[PDB]
Amino acid sequence: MEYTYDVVIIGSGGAGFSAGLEAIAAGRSAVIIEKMPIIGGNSLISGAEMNVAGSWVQKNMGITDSKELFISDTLKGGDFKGDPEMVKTMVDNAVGAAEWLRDYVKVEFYPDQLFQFGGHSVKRALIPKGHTGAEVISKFSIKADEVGLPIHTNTKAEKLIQDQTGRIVGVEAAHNGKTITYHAKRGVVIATGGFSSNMEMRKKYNPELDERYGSTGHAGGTGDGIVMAEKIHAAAKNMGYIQSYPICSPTSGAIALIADSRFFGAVLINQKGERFVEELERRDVISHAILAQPGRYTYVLWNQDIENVAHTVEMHQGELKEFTKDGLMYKVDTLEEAAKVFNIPEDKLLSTIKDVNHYAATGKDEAFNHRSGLVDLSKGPYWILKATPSVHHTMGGLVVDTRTRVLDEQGKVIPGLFAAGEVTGLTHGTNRLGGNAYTDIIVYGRIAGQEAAK
Amino acid sequence: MEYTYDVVIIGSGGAGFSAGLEAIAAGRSAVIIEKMPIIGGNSLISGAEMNVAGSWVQKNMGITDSKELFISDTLKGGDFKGDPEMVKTMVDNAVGAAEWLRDYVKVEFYPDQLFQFGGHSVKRALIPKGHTGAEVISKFSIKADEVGLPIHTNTKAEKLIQDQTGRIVGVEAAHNGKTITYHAKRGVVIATGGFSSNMEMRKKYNPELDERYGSTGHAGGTGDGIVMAEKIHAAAKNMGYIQSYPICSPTSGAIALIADSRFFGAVLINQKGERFVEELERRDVISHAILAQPGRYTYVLWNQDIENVAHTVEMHQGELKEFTKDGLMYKVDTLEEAAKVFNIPEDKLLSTIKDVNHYAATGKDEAFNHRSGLVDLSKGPYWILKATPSVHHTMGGLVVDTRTRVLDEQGKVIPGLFAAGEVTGLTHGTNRLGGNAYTDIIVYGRIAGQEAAK
Amino acid sequence: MEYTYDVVIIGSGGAGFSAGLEAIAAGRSAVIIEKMPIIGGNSLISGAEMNVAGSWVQKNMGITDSKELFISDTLKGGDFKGDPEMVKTMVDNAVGAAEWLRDYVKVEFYPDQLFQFGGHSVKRALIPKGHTGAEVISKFSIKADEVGLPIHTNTKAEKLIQDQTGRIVGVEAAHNGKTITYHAKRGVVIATGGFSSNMEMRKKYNPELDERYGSTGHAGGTGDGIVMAEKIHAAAKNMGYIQSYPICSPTSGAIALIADSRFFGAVLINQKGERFVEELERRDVISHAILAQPGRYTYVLWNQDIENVAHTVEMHQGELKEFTKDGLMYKVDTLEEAAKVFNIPEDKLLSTIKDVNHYAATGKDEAFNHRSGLVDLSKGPYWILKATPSVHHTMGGLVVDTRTRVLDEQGKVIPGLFAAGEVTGLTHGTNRLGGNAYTDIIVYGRIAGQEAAK
Amino acid sequence: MEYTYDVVIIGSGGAGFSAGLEAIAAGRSAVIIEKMPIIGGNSLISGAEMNVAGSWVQKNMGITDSKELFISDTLKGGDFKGDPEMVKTMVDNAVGAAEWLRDYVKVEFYPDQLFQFGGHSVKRALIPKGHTGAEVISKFSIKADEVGLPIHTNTKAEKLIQDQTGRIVGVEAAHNGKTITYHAKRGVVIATGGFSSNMEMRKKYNPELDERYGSTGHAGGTGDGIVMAEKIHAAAKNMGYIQSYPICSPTSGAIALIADSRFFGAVLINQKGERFVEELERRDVISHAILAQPGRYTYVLWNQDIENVAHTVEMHQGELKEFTKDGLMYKVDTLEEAAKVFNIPEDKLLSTIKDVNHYAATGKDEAFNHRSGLVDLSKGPYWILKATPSVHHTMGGLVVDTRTRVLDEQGKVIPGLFAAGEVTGLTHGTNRLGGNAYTDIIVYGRIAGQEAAK
Ligand SMILES: Cc1cc2nc3c(=O)[nH]c(=O)nc-3n(C[C@H](O)[C@H](O)[C@H](O)COP(=O)(O)OP(=O)(O)OC[C@H]3O[C@@H](n4cnc5c(N)ncnc54)[C@H](O)[C@@H]3O)c2cc1C
Ligand SMILES: Cc1cc2nc3c(=O)[nH]c(=O)nc-3n(C[C@H](O)[C@H](O)[C@H](O)COP(=O)(O)OP(=O)(O)OC[C@H]3O[C@@H](n4cnc5c(N)ncnc54)[C@H](O)[C@@H]3O)c2cc1C
Ligand SMILES: Cc1cc2nc3c(=O)[nH]c(=O)nc-3n(C[C@H](O)[C@H](O)[C@H](O)COP(=O)(O)OP(=O)(O)OC[C@H]3O[C@@H](n4cnc5c(N)ncnc54)[C@H](O)[C@@H]3O)c2cc1C
Ligand SMILES: Cc1cc2nc3c(=O)[nH]c(=O)nc-3n(C[C@H](O)[C@H](O)[C@H](O)COP(=O)(O)OP(=O)(O)OC[C@H]3O[C@@H](n4cnc5c(N)ncnc54)[C@H](O)[C@@H]3O)c2cc1C
Ligand SMILES: [Cl-]
Ligand SMILES: [Cl-]
Ligand SMILES: [Cl-]
Ligand SMILES: [Cl-]
Ligand SMILES: [Cl-]
Ligand SMILES: [Cl-]
Ligand SMILES: [Cl-]
Ligand SMILES: [Cl-]
Ligand SMILES: [Cl-]
Ligand SMILES: [Cl-]
Ligand SMILES: [Cl-]
Ligand SMILES: [Cl-]
Ligand code: NA
Ligand code: NA
Ligand code: NA
Ligand code: NA
Repeated sequence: MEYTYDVVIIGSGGAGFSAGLEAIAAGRSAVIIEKMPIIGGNSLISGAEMNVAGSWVQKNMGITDSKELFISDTLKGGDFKGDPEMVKTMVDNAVGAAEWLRDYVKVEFYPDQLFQFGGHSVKRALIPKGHTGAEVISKFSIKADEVGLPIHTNTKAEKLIQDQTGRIVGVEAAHNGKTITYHAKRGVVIATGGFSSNMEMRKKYNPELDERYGSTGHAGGTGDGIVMAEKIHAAAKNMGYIQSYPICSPTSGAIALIADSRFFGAVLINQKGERFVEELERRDVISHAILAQPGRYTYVLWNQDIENVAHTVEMHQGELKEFTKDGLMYKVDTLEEAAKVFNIPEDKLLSTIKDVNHYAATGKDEAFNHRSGLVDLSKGPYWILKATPSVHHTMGGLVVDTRTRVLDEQGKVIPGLFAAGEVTGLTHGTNRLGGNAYTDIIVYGRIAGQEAAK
Repeated sequence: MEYTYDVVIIGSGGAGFSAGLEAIAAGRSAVIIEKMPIIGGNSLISGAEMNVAGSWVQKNMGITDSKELFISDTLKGGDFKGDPEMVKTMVDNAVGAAEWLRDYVKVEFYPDQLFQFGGHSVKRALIPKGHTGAEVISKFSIKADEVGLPIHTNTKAEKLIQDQTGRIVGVEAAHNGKTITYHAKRGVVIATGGFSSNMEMRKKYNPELDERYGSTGHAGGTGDGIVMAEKIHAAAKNMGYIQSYPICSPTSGAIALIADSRFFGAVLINQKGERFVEELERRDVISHAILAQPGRYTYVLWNQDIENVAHTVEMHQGELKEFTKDGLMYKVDTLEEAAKVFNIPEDKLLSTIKDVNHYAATGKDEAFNHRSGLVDLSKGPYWILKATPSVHHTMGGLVVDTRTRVLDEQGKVIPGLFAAGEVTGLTHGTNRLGGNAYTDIIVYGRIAGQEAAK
Repeated sequence: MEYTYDVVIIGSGGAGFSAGLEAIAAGRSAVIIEKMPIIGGNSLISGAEMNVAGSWVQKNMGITDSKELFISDTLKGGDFKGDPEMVKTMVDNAVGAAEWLRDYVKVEFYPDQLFQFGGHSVKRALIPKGHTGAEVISKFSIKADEVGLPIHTNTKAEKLIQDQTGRIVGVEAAHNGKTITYHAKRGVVIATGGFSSNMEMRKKYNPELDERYGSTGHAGGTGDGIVMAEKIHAAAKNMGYIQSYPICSPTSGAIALIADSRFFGAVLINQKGERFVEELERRDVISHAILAQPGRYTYVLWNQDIENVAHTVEMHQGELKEFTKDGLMYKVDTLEEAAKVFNIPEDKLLSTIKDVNHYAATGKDEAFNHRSGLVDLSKGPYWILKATPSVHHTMGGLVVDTRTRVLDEQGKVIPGLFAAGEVTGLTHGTNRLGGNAYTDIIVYGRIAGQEAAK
Repeated sequence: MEYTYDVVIIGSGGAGFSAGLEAIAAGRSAVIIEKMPIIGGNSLISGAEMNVAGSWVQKNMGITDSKELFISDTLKGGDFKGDPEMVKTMVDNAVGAAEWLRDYVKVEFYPDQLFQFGGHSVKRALIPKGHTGAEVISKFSIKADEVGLPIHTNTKAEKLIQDQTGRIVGVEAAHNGKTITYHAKRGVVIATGGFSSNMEMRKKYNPELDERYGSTGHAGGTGDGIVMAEKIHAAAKNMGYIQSYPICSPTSGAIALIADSRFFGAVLINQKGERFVEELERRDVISHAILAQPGRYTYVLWNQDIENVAHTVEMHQGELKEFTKDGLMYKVDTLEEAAKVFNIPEDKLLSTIKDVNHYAATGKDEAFNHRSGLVDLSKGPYWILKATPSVHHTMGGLVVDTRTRVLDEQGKVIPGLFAAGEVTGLTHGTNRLGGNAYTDIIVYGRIAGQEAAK
């Protein structure tokens, strides 16, 4: 079997859909091939909250942002290990990318709602209607059907076709036991995401990312795009830069949204009954601290007073039922009960909370310098939850320029090969700021399809 | 009609009940005479939250307070216009007074709950069961009945009886049109409270305390004790030092508890549609600012987001129904609606909230330096409330020493005359810190009855 | 003897010179009569630092101020007891007043230097060349000589001349034992300053302003203008609102500039060897706290480390020589020496500094919440200084409107009578912010002369 | 040539001298072999400031520290990548190590002086007399001569002698072209320091540590100990964790102490005339930001106002003369001059400083959130300096247990082989806190000699 298009995009996430739509919009034949039976990848189960400095939503609310502030926030976030030109091009194209989603893809964002992720000087993350990436992916596939962009599911790319001159001329994929050849007259776009769900690749670049980390993403995020491109001598950088989330379900690895009480006074307790880290540190700092505790897990503990402010138990009854059923979460009346259900030394826990109560009563956390201020925990009932970290984002990946052209190890452009999204590795640095991944995949996805189409 | 006791106490508030119980406990005949048909005065409708440094409740929760911190908090609160010896004696006797209420009067405080009023470095205010002064007054009258302390209601003291030597030998009161003579063999205790409900006396020492201020207290607080004592040449000081609460009902003058959203993001708006004061300033600073606005009133405005955190609308449905019925509070869907219901200039209000939204999105209130941080007000619905200040506490009053003995204008002790509670004027200074009035009346009430009984 | 002018100005300070120059500029005869043998009054010995929002100096440095911020800073500073219309007119005319001094009077301000007084959200106080009011007064008298504005020194106004209709028609003054009559065809301007140097008038409106307060001003500031105007039934308000400076020479009453180490780590110690107030509180709060300590004085203590940062000893050798000669300041090698020279209990002082050293080593002042952070005092040598407060500014005075017209007790305009400067009492409220007095006297001085000339 | 001792220590730094003295103190023959012609290594040119929680100096000053705070400060500093047992053993033995230096080695620390490095909650770093490591090394060699500990300079260890059973039985060294055999009957101690001066080894574990980084250390710090131990199959970990200092001389690589004005208001400017990083960020964050600027260097700029507070120009005249002579530092009168001497775009620099002046005048750095507050730079003269980062500390190295026993790659103890100091790699993590390296080398140096001697 043999297909021939101008642009062959691998991956039906946000990056691939943007590349595919821009290629078709330029008057070229394109196709998206998707390995999974469903479209969307991690972009589907994502919050799809998009950081934009100068958005129409900010103007509606009276918020004045700045592109240079957005740029410096992102660079300082990755400890200046990110590429300044890649960050600048992302920030400079964020407004146009968000307006493109609103006007071309018909994505509906909330007009009077934004979120401020950690490390952002100004609240700037747009929120899609429904607080889900499905709003974006549904509008993408609807738009793709209107413009005639075919999406081939259950089609796994396995080999890049390189001709005598070194130009990438197509993709060899597997569909229904059979070898499909995808001839790409103009370019191939690699939009395959990261490898957070590839434990053996994780260990290769960081032996500590073994079973003590879960994955917050889908099963398909296995880094196929990096292995494919490297076999034709593409460069990969920063493969060890990995973003984690510290409070995840030990069973599934998913982010434990019921433990968002951490932002309202919840404390992290280890098996000894002690606090060990500021609950509002960087996500990677908290995960590393959790892995230094006995057993490599932590407890999350709060009371009704905090729930009356956070409402995380009320807003996430599914997690409440699952965690309690699996024996990883209890609701108890007293701190003594909270200790015994998890065999925490009672006297050491009572003394720990007493210190928290004192820190709350004087405004200073003498133990870990809580930057918001601890909250009294004298009254119950209490919720106590057991959590472990999970790998969230692989900042490393393929080496590209600001035109998404893939470079080899000497830094030379590989003709016909483009990459955008989490599969690239030059934008974020050592820490991926919240809401920045979606700005990255839409901005560079659009560029990839525009560059591939010429 | 003629009565003869050892100690005659005027006033059945917290100060009088403490004096009466201590006098009877010393083996002397005593009586409390009360002008109103009910007992309790302002102590009854009070929150009865009592500031104590070193209380058993603090120890239960692990909080470590300090008496010197409590002393310096109180002195700095009244801008060091209070008497240092009066503050020291109050703080040094706070633990014994609170334990006396718990052990002798059988007052029930919460074991795991405290409140931190403004200006207190450590959370230290005890809370009675039920969050009401009725818990204290009910236990007082029960204890008074057990120990044989008669309380004569509908008996208004009108003249102090002074003998040839200048000693105060009794009280002349009015009961049922008739003149009752109360012979006091050992002492008279003046425990009549303040004059927050005496508008003409308020204007005498501050012409600005006219109809633009309400009263948060009961009708009986009219300063009878100061006029009585001054006619036998007792000294009064600081009569102009008055404590106000800025957000009160324009109809009743009571504290508007539904407007506690001020501590969660609610903004104060004047008739022009502008903010004019930091919403977390001192209570006297906010009241003075409110009286500088057009009409001498202010608006309080918040939204569902704040109610989801403050719950003040849910916890005070009575105020919601009354304020809305009286046309002083509206729930609306949009800010445009919030402007029109009170004829606030719409464009100026929309621009004001836009600035608040920007201040919330950047953490800095460039207009009034909100010390907690403003909260976004882009989404509705909204509550908007009209409020005016009310006189809350008259810090001035009779001149006493730390033994509650009343002094004349040369500072000499008037024999047989004692005073305790809000009727005295040397403890608090220019600003009465929250929870400090109850520590004052119990500590010095007990001293008055002990000194009067000898 | 008899003189006849259009406008007769009483007082050769900043307010009078502005009124006199504006009257002459309008084509009218004017005269300034001065009681002292020298011109300038308190405006001469002043720092002459002038608060201006939107000044050319701010623009030179890149600082963006706001008039509404300036207005709200001033109003919140006087606890909203100031007149909002008087503050608004002062702030709105501050730029024009400062430009008038620079362009008409030829006052030289520094182009790249400003000062930020307490309570100002933005650094906005202009600084005259030489850091002295003599720069302003010298340029005033030079300009007055050029425009023909006669100044009569040794001429004390003692009575306002009021005609049959109630119009103020002139001034009766005393010069060389003889009664001079000053006929004022258009108006009289009262520009006599405050009464900080009138102890008996101070006690009249505040019995606490006796010998325990000095005066930072000149001997002529005795409130003659208020007594004069009140005898023709002018209104005076807020006479008890007084501004103090806490750290002054006990001998002279002048501000102790060598004790500006307070802004760099110096601590205030009482006779018991203890701290008693946050060293960075409001000036009135510190003065009141000083008067609550044993003896009604305080000690100021710092070391070479602070001098290496503050340089106050180096920059004020005159005060160093005078205070040391008078036995009110010592330089010692050890804290033990610092205790014995003033008979401070040594053990209590050593423990106090140990607490300061701990507070400095942890960043939190647990005793008084030092808002800048204490500085270690382990090493010497040390300077220790004895200081007492002094009355600095009398915010009260004559009642005027925003056109400087004097009002009677019913609030009615007294024809021909105007007042400007510290002699008026409606601008500042309960606390006069630094740099605001000079904006007040120039803005309203100019208005007085313009209104008097018509 | 052949020598036989019980313990053979390689390296005459702080770690080796501690091991050697403890071995001799246990009654065993020992020797220190030193590759350089001088003793001391990096410990000699070090500040020798030693972090100790609970030191006698803290007690002298009244400072109360905590070992658990010290532990959590160190762990959070290295982002919890350090070994918790290695940090705990260091902190728990810090007091005994410092007292050992004071009492046994006779090191003189200041009794009333400490320093607080970044990331330490309490000021805790002891300071040796003279502010130099030479105070420690001089006392070490004096003590070594008294106890008979021979030190062989110009003797470079090149091969570890391993016997048939795998036990490390001695050292083969080179002295004067000849092969010296050092038989170690009990143990060998590797105390060779780090590899900050080994550029090719630096690039091996981090290709970015090339010529754009200097070295702040001596020429001998070339990682010989790691290569030696790895050839007998010892494990090395974290070799990429490197500590940098951002402001160093481009010529020598030494830390530019004259640029300590950064802690007083100095700003970092790139070639474009812009700020690019908060001047008070982490040292690694600033270095990475400097390498992202045009040319991979930065400028440091301050004025006389800051020098009047920092005194860094006055205290470091040698650097002033050298940097100016080499054309890497200028003193100029105006900002225009400061731009032209380094060909910085003048208009962009003037606008940058104007923003700083505004940020200083309002207290908020809107561009990079300066945590101390910027300082006005309107007036000159100015100093402007060109600086580049240098590698300061190699946190990685040999794998040991808390008894300094070297482990192989399966984690098994290699008999007779011990290591202590910067040559080990498990203590500090990703960021070496200031003053922590000296606590590490003394505590584990002592342990090494005690363990080697048995
Ligand atoms: C739970 C969660 C919440 C998140 N929330 C946010 C948020 O609020 N804001 C934000 O900015 N970021 C968020 N992120 C991260 C962000 O959404 C992702 O980094 C981003 O969606 C990556 O998009 P992508 O198109 O590059 O990859 P993907 O969306 O993962 O697309 C890759 C696709 O390619 C397919 N594919 C892979 N290999 C092959 C192959 N060999 N052949 C064919 N197809 C292949 C995959 O199956 C997948 O469908 C979140 C992530 C998670 C897991
Ligand atoms: C709504 C409200 C809430 C408060 N909450 C708190 C709080 O949480 N914490 C706190 O510390 N303080 C609080 N206060 C203040 C504090 O409760 C009062 O200052 C205190 O109760 C005064 O007690 P008292 O015994 O001195 O006076 P009162 O309790 O007022 O007693 C005086 C009594 O004497 C009677 N009397 C007066 N004149 C005569 C006369 N001529 N003859 C006979 N009887 C006479 C009066 O009728 C009255 O019954 C609150 C006050 C109010 C109004
Ligand atoms: C040491 C010091 C420093 C200060 N620094 C500052 C500062 O930096 N910034 C700031 O804004 N403010 C400052 N002030 C305050 C401010 O300078 C004064 O409030 C202001 O100068 C008052 O000016 P005026 O013209 O109203 O009064 P004055 O300048 O005092 O003028 C009044 C004049 O009228 C004369 N007079 C009085 N009665 C009579 C009479 N009956 N007949 C004739 N003449 C009479 C007086 O002798 C005097 O010459 C300072 C004050 C002092 C004492
Ligand atoms: C300028 C500077 C200032 C510092 N200031 C501080 C501070 O204030 N506080 C702090 O805690 N830390 C500070 N440090 C860091 C700290 O001093 C060092 O990490 C520490 O001194 C390392 O000691 P060491 O004994 O392990 O290594 P070193 O002191 O370097 O000793 C190693 C010795 O072994 C020798 N050697 C190496 N290889 C061989 C071989 N093959 N054969 C024989 N001999 C060999 C070397 O020549 C050297 O003499 C500073 C470092 C520098 C560069
Ligand atoms: Cl085909
Ligand atoms: Cl398009
Ligand atoms: Cl890499
Ligand atoms: Cl009887
Ligand atoms: Cl009793
Ligand atoms: Cl009074
Ligand atoms: Cl004439
Ligand atoms: Cl003019
Ligand atoms: Cl008045
Ligand atoms: Cl031998
Ligand atoms: Cl020893
Ligand atoms: Cl490693
Ligand atoms: Na990536
Ligand atoms: Na009172
Ligand atoms: Na005045
Ligand atoms: Na190391």
